[PDB]
Order: sequence, then C-alpha cells, then structure tokens
Amino acid sequence: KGTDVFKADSASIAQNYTIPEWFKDAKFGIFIHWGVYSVPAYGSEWYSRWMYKEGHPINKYHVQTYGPLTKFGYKDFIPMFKAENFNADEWLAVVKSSGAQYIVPVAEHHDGFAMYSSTFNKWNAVDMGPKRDIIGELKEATKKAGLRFGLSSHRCENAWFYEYGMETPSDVQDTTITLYGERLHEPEGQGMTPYCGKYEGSNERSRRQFLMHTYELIDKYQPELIWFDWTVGKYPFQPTFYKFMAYYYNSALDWNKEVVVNTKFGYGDNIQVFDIERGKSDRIREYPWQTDTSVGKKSWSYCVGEENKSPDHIIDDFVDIVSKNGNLLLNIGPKADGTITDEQKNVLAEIGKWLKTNGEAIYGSRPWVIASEGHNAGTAGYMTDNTKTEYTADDIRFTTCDNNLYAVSLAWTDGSVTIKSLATKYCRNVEIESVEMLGSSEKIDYKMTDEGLVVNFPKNKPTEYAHVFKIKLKGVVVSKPLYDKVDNGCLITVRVANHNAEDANVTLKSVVDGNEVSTQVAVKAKSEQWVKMQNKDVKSFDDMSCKFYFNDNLTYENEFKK
Ligand SMILES: OC[C@@H]1O[C@@H](O)[C@@H](O)[C@H](O)[C@@H]1O
Ligand SMILES: [Ca+2]
Repeated sequence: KGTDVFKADSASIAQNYTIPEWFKDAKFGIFIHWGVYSVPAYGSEWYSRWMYKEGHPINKYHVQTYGPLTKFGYKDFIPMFKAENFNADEWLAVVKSSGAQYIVPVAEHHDGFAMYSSTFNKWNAVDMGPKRDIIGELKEATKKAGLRFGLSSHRCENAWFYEYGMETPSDVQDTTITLYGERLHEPEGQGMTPYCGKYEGSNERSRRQFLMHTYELIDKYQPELIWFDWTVGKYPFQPTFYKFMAYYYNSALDWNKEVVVNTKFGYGDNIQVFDIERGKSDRIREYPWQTDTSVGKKSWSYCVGEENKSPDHIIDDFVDIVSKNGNLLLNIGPKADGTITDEQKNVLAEIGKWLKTNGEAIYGSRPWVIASEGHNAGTAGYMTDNTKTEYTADDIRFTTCDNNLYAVSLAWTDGSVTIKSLATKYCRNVEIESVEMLGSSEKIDYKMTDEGLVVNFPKNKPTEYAHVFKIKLKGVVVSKPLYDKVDNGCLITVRVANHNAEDANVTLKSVVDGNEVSTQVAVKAKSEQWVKMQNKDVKSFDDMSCKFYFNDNLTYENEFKK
C-alpha cells in the first residue's frame, strides 16, 4: 500500500505512535495458553524443552510414559492433539462472562507449532493436530462476541528451545525436522535484560522466519494486539523487531485501527506497552503497562495437579494493577481436548460478577494522585505475584473517572475506614459532595476529619473480594512526595488533582538540606498532572532533611532517622 509513516527505528516510532485510548480504557484481557504441550499435561508448557534434557524430571517422566527420545519425540504428541471438544464461541462466552475486553490466544509458543494457517510453517494446526485454524476461528468468535482480538507470539525462543535434544540421542538431532528450530544455545543473561553474552539467541534464518511469522499473522488476522515473549529484547534481535514494529504500525494505519505491542524489556515505555510477567508495579507508572499472569500458580498450559489462585487473590491484584495505570492480562489453560476447566471457569465468572457491580471504578478509569494507602503494599515485580497479600479494609486503592474518585477497599469491615489520602494537609478546600458504595442501596454515612475522610461501611456486602466507594468531591489534592536519588541531588515527584470546576493555581515547595525549590502550577478544572521537582547540591541522600509544602501547608517531613 506504500504507507511508510513508521520507519524501523525507535525515534521514528516515538515521533508518531501513541498508546491507544482503548487499551487504557479496557483494563482487562484473557490470555489463553493452549497447544501441543497440553496433551502430556505434565509440568508446564516448557515440556518440549525439558523432555530432551537427559536426567531432568520431565525427561525421565517422558521416557517411562511415552518412550525413548528416539521413538517418541515432542512431534509425536501432535496426532494426539485432536481438540475434539474445541469450540471458539464457547471460549469467547467464557472470556466475555469474565468482563474482559480483549482476548490473547497463543498463536505460537516456544515449541515450533503454529496454531494458525501458516504458509512457511508446515508444523501447524491446520494441516496437523486439530486440523483447523484455531486462531482464525477465535478471531471470528471474538468479532461476534464484540471483543477486541489479540494474540501472542513466543516463536523467538524456538531458536534455542530444543538445544538439549542435540546433546542426547533424540529425534531433534535429525536436523531436517524444522519443528525443533535452530537448536542453538539459550542466550545468556539473568531475567529481563537485553544482555545475551556469547549466545545471541537467534540467527539469520530464525530472524527471517520471525518476520515471515509476524507478517502473516498481521496480514491474515489483523490483530489489535500482539504480545511477544522475553527474547525479542535481546540485543541481536532488536533490528529485526523494529522491522516488525514499523510494519505493524503502518498496517494498522491502513486498517483505521490502533494497535498494541507488548514486550517485557528492551524497548521504550512510550513506543510499546511494557509488560511484567507474574508481577505488578509498586508505583503509578507514567505510561500504560500490563501485568500478564496465570490463574494457575504452577503453569500457563493445563497440567494435572495445578493449584489455581482464588478469585480474591486475582481481584485484589487486579485493582492494585489498575490503580497504577496497568492492565491485567489473565491466563487460563484449557485441557488438551479444548475444555476450559471448571475451576478456571469459576474464577473468570467470579471476576465478571464483581465487574458487573464495580466496573464503573475500573473501565475507562485513570490513576488518581496516589494509588494506595494502608499497611500492606502488596507484591511488586517480575515473578512475585504467586504470593497472596492478606489485605484489610484499610488497604485502599484509588482510581478516578469523569472527575469522580473511587476508593476500593481490598477487604471488608463491620466498622469504618479513614481515607488518609484525604487528610487535611494534602487538601485545599476539599468538600465531599457525596459518598456511595457501588451496588449498595444503603446511604453511606461519612465525616471529613483532619486525619482524612471517615467512611462507615454499610450493612450488606454488595460483592465479595473488594468494595468500591464512589466519591464526588471538589477541591485540590496533592499526593505525598516520592523521593528518588540522582547525582548530587534528589528528584521529587507528586501528582496533583483539581476536582474543582474552576481552574486552580498551586504552589509546591521542596526544602531539602536548606535548599528551597518552588514551582507554581496551573491545574485546569477536573484534571490532574505529574509534578517533578529537583533539589540539587544534596551531599548525602541517606542523611537528607526533607520538608514538602502544599501552598505553604506542611505535607511531609522526614522527622525519623534512615
Ligand atoms: O508471560 C507468559 C510466560 O512467558 C514466558 O515466561 C514463557 O516461557 C512462559 O511459558 C509463559 O508464556
Ligand atoms: Ca480482597
């Protein structure tokens, strides 16, 4: 078509790409790991890699259960992947009942098997296994369901996923079998780092095939979101990935659709949507991001003996995620025959029921001045979210929408909470106009005090898990300051919300070690903004004396040591 607004570099993409509003408004999507690995249903979806590692538990399990590596390899699961009870409409009904707004089936995982109608990859679900275009059928059901269709690609790791099959007698050593990839060594680098060391993680043919892979996905299914696994960020792969990004963003312009890319590291927060695997953020992040996590604690694909999270665990993390500008991409793992388990069906249905009542606080919302208050901050970071926090009613998460304030208690109480973030020191002319709990017909009795807004819970729980107060208020509110260390100084970050219908001007003052920095800020009516300040010539960050002022009212001082 010739559309070439986007060139294959980060400056070009940053000049013209904007994370779309639909992703910020959507908040919630369903991930679905399903493939050949679902047949053995043992360990996890990494079965293909570990079965060829002689001595590994999965290897020893496979030899006894299915046979030696030379007689029964991973490819030999494919005839057993018949998917006799797969029905795209049934999957979409479950996703829709969860309240999710977009769906991300796995188009191809690490194992080499394309779950779509591929041209270059003969190991695909149209010619083999299910003998149907799983991705295509899901795309169709998604459109009828009225949701947005995405998909994930994990093919970058296929270059090295089968490396151990070269080090022991196996069918992987037959290099004419393209399913098993380039058989390279795993790239070096611990965790979410672009460093690859002595093993690049890809080669010329795998990069060429990656582009063939993404191009046909783009061209055939026009997904509104493409999610990529961690290795696309390794340094030797980045030129190839930027080629993909420009082609996707250019194609999207032709579609009159705005699209989303997910990576876990290696690319700027502003040119794609940052994603954290099995973990969330501890702070409000400037740019929209995504937690992708599984209902199963052990695995993404179905495996016998999976320990599924509770709805309370997931919904508490969900609210925490949304309060910090994040989306939740929640994974289910259906049985090999195409059946979503009843436990994971129940988890999604419970979330959907909660969202039916409390969705006004979630859909279309944005972070407030501060995401959370209370004693229990919760988990944060890569591979931390299997731990469940024991929240109280005092653990509160905030969102905002249409100038309304939503304060979500992560547990119940027969008494009252006090919203400390509305304490008088953070406020200027804050007047509470109304308080209600979503889904409750009981008039909420509340009282503004110097320590914050005291709110008494109603008699009856509208829902379990989490409970939402909708607050209409005027006035200006500032967050407590966040201090970050830099060279010879410190960075101060607050957020200010003007809930008034009139424009407001606001003065913030940071006094650090005698150095006084001030900024006057014009905040339009019914708006909020970041305010970053810097105190320089600070000789010791650990020994700082700090005072912060909101229009000459003391908001914070670090009166206590270290
Ligand atoms: O975020 C999803 C997860 O990403 C990677 O860790 C994969 O190796 C794993 O199988 C799963 O897909
Ligand atoms: Ca809870």
